[PDB]
Amino acid sequence: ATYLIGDVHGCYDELIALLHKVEFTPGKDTLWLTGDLVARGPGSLDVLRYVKSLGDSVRLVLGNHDLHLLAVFAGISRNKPKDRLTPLLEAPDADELLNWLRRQPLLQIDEEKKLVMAHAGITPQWDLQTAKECARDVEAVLSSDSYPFFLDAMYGDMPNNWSPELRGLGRLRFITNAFTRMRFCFPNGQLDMYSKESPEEAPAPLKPWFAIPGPVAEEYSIAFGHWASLEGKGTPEGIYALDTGCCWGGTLTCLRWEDKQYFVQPSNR
Ligand SMILES: Nc1nc(=O)c2ncn([C@@H]3O[C@H](COP(=O)(O)OP(=O)(O)OP(=O)(O)OP(=O)(O)O)[C@@H](O)[C@H]3O)c2[nH]1
Ligand SMILES: [Mn+2]
Ligand SMILES: [Mn+2]
Repeated sequence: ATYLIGDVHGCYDELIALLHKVEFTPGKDTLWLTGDLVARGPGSLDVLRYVKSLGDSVRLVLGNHDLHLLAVFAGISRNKPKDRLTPLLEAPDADELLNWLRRQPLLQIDEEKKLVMAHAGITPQWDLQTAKECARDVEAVLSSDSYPFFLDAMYGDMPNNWSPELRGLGRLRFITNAFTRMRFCFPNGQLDMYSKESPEEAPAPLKPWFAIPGPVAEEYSIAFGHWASLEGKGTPEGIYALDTGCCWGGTLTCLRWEDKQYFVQPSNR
């Protein structure tokens, strides 16, 4: 069976309880994870160890908090105490875990399931080939010996409009923001980098990225996490918002793909 789980954010106990509820069995089942495995919750180290141990039985995409952890690890950014990353950073296998994590994709595609996953979703300005190429570019820099330079360069909110003519730092920054930070779009699909509220509370003319018709969403289902204030609600058919805010005292949500059946684990906080 195929299980998809939203942002874990170090909530290892809830993740294990949820997978035990569905009797997740590596070798018979596959787990998709929307990213943001780490930070806020207490168990980022245990989560990383477990997900890495799954190997071919897990299909991950990186989120903004995974990238921030990599920035902290590489001395690019400062550790925030509230992220609760110090046990992971000081672990004896920290190097092994983080060198694995930085080699993971930003985008997962399964053609037989007609299913696409990325942390924040797929911007309506991309078709499938463009999204594939952008994922490959950013993954290439993240898995290279020089990834700290990219991590340093990724921070920023512009440009917010895709063009195939984008080059260098702006192209890479846009790719990263589209895959890991996107929530609202302008009518022309350009990214807004400030609003984090629910679609109902957003000011005009901002609308969810999935409310703008795009070539990928027209042909594929799209699963994503990231947008906790969405609360997994209000999406059109074929759009699956899996982040229900476990680390925030909400819930950890698991979707079984074969029957679109939902399983929910309450936050322990
Ligand atoms: N209105 C509202 N309703 C809710 O139900 C709810 N649940 C959480 N939040 C807030 O939403 C903010 C964004 O957190 P997030 O939605 O979990 O997304 P993250 O990727 O974890 O960080 P991120 O920093 O936000 O992500 P990017 O910077 O990459 O966009 C947090 O500061 C929470 O306090 C809520 N707010
Ligand atoms: Mn998150
Ligand atoms: Mn996120």
